[PDB]
Amino acid sequence: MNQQKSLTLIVALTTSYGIGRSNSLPWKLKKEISYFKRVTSFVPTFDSFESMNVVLMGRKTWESIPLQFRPLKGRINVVITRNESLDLGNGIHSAKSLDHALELLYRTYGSESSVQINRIFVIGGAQLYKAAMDHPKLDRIMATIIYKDIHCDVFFPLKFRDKEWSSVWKKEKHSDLESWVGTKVPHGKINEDGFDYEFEMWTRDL
Ligand SMILES: NC(=O)c1ccc[n+]([C@@H]2O[C@H](COP(=O)([O-])OP(=O)(O)OC[C@H]3O[C@@H](n4cnc5c(N)ncnc54)[C@H](OP(=O)(O)O)[C@@H]3O)[C@@H](O)[C@H]2O)c1
Ligand SMILES: COc1ccc(OC)c(CN(C)c2ccc3nc(N)nc(N)c3c2)c1
Repeated sequence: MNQQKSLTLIVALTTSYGIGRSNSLPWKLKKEISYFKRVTSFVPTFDSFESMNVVLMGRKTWESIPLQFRPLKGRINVVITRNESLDLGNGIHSAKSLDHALELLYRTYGSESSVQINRIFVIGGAQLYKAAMDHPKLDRIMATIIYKDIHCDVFFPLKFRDKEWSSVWKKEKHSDLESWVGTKVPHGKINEDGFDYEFEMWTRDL
């Protein structure tokens, strides 16, 4: 048991690929947070009482969510840490690597589980993003592009939107995005508190 399912990466980044500053988000986008919640939470109604999505995150990203928004609700949370000394959590799983987390979910949630897994999402940070980028099951990127050069100190590891990667990663039609996400999403740019941003979906053939 290891991988059958595809992986989906979800990120909010500037046109310079900046993803963060001083172990937090250098922007306050309340509607950007609501899209995240929605995307990472959505499960088809037919499958809504048995299934759930999984959110995989690096230990620094875990330390970043307000104590108040931990764990992410209605989703299975898995923290990747080598230094799993003692991860505190009443059913928050810890796994030492990306593949180590996949076999743990595959083990902990099989046919004999009252809880089934729908979608698997990598939600950050930079180091976990580097590992997912290299994983042979990663085929989709949900990106939020922020059209401002906001000073950042952590960058997204692969320039997926750049010409060097244009035969690999392709941006999908907005109707393709809303269908995957199962709901309707804002087309065009969104301005909220001085930042212009937009929602995109990139995919690659495995
Ligand atoms: N803009 C966005 O969408 C977005 C999304 C998420 C996060 N962020 C930001 O990204 C920054 C955090 O990024 P980061 O790179 O510093 O942290 P990160 O990936 O969240 O955390 C790194 C820690 O996670 C574990 N880890 C991650 N990848 C691992 C692997 N392949 N194998 C084993 N352990 C692994 C290790 O834990 P131990 O060292 O405990 O082993 C490593 O020190 C923060 O500024 C956060 O705000 C932005
Ligand atoms: C209540 O939840 C949070 C509140 C504050 C916060 O910041 C410090 C975070 C950090 N965090 C996981 C976050 C936020 C926005 C995101 N947007 C997109 N597109 N992709 C992500 N992987 C993402 C991740 C989470």
